[PDB]
Amino acid sequence: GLLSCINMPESCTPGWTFGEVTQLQANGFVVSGSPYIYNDVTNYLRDEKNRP
Amino acid sequence: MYFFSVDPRNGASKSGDVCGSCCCESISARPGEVNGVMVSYAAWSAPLRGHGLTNKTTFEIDGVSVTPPKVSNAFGRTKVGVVFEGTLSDLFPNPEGEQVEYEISELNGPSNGVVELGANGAFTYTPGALFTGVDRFWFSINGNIGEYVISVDPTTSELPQPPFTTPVYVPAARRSVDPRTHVLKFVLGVSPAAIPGDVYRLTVRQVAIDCDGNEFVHISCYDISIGSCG
Amino acid sequence: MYFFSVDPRNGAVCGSCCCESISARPGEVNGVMVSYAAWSAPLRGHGLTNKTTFEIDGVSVTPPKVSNAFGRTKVGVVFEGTLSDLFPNPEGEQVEYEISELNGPSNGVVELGANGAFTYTPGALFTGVDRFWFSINGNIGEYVISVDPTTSELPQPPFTTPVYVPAARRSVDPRTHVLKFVLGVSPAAIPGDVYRLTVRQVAIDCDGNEFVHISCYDISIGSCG
Amino acid sequence: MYFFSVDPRNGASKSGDVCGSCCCESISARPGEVNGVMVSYAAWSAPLRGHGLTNKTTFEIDGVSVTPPKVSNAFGRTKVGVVFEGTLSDLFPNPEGEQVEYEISELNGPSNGVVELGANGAFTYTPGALFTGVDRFWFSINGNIGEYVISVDPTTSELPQPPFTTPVYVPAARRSVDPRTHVLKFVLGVSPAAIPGDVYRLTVRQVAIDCDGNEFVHISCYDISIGSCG
Repeated sequence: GLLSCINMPESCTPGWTFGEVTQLQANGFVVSGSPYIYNDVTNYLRDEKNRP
Repeated sequence: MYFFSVDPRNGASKSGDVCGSCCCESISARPGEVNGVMVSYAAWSAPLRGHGLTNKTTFEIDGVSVTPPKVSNAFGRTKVGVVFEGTLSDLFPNPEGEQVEYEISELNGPSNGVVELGANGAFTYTPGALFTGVDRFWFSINGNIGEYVISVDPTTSELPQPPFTTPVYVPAARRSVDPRTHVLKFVLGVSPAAIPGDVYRLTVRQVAIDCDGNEFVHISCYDISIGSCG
Repeated sequence: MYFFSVDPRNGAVCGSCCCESISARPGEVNGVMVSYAAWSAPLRGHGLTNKTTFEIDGVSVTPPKVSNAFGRTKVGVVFEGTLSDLFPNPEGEQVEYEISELNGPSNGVVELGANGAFTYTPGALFTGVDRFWFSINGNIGEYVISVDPTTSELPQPPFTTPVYVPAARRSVDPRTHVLKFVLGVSPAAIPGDVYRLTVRQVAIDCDGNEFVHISCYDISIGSCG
Repeated sequence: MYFFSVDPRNGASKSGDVCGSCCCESISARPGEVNGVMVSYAAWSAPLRGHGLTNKTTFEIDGVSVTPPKVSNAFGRTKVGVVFEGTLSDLFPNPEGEQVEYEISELNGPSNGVVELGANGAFTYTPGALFTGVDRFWFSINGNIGEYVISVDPTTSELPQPPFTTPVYVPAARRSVDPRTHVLKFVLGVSPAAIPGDVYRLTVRQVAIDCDGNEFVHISCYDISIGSCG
């Protein structure tokens, strides 16, 4: 899940911080930290009405 | 025909499915359909030895999802026998720039007249001769469905204004109750303006009667899930 | 219809202390039957009597948010009223009102104005009491109107309690030792509340003496069935 | 003959809505054929104990893949008894440069006349003596199929213009319903000019009736797939 050909310029501060991440992990998204991928889910949260 | 059995509340002993709290019963419906529903209060009213049920019921339809419509509905007035003209362009406030495909579905055309749609959002409604009442027709502007109601008057003064029928409705008087078998029958109508994916809630209040004429009230809930095959 | 059996008092569901359990949904009016057959049959006599006594106590109440209001209009004359001075709306919140069609008036029609105003037109040729149930931003309260037969006035009835047992709808079957009664739940009952009903039924021997028996049931006002 | 059983709109269908599916039924068709379709509303109208269906069915044709034609159609007029002449070259606007192999299929030729095709995009149509009506014949210009309509007049003034029949159509009045067994019959006609691979959609709106004369609507959908060789 390590995107090989991105060669991102190494830095010392991310974009989405821990909070907003934890936030849109409940809400289905594919947050990426070279940069590797995690929580490879789809934007699926709810069947017809019974959300969980 | 939907057929539901009521929760009898005998001991309220109804092992919940642990997870799965929903107590309202699900009802699928398609835009345009008009179906029939039968609910059997026999499980609840039979132990209550009396005169069964009575026709003094009540209903309410509170929405859950809305997805507000894009095109607005419209109202018009004309006299008997005289041809009516109308527009269809100011009924679709568009935020973006695109074209406007005016269209009148043949399935939901007029009922007592004819409609000739013009070239650009204009139309001519010729009502049927020797007729005085109301008429409706459902237009489809850029896929969005809206309705136009016209009132033809018997040339004397004027006709009143209908209430612009709702997305999900229950007809005024098409319900009935069979006290011999404890069965309530009613109709579920879904106007073509319903948007797929929405959810409405129908709550029913049915009253049974004892041997001496008192009341026993029962309340139930149903989730109408507007599904559509397009 | 609830059906309970009494303990025959031999020291022979304790739950928390003794009292039984009864679920209830706001607005319903259900019926309960309790069979003293186990307790009064060994005491061979004349069965039960029609001297039951009911008492309601709340062990979880959740004090109401909205308040009620009275009314003393006359026959045939239209009535006007407001619905803004009822909800104290402590924290700034929309005052969106609503009149549920399930619990509307009984012999009239209301006209909910734009800002908590309502016009009650009583049914022509009608004198008595009427109620309706409003929902000010989810919280439910009642408004009672007394239409008077134009002579002088009409007395004041009591605002109905969340859980109640009707005045005269109880009965006893001495041939089967069965007590029938009704459980009425106000639409203003807040889900999660728990009340306690205590009953004191008296049986009778062949000589006219008495035998007392006391029980409870815990009525749990639950939403969604 | 196609035979379809309708969704009973009860509940189990599509596990209520959880599933949904309801993908419109399939109908394979071949250009030139005229087939018959039957649909059994029993599974839906039997629980609605009443007077069955009514003769108020409605259809609609819309194309989801059309592949617009290369050769255009044409309309001509002539009187009774007088021979008709025409050309066949100005109907084929060709973008590229190629040869034009005019042809008239002996299967889909005229009905009340005789056509002699010229050597270079010409044709002579002698109408049937003692006859007045309309006539059609289907040409195949370089494989691409088109229709030519001729109107023969009763020598007095003139005949009106036919509507240039579509690729797929449902005959005007050839539908019927049996209220005793809840079956609706209709005909499905496919023009010889329908291009293989195209897909059309047909929606059917059928209305039942209760014991007192009220209505119950039902809508269903089918995909007509214009295929070649069956």
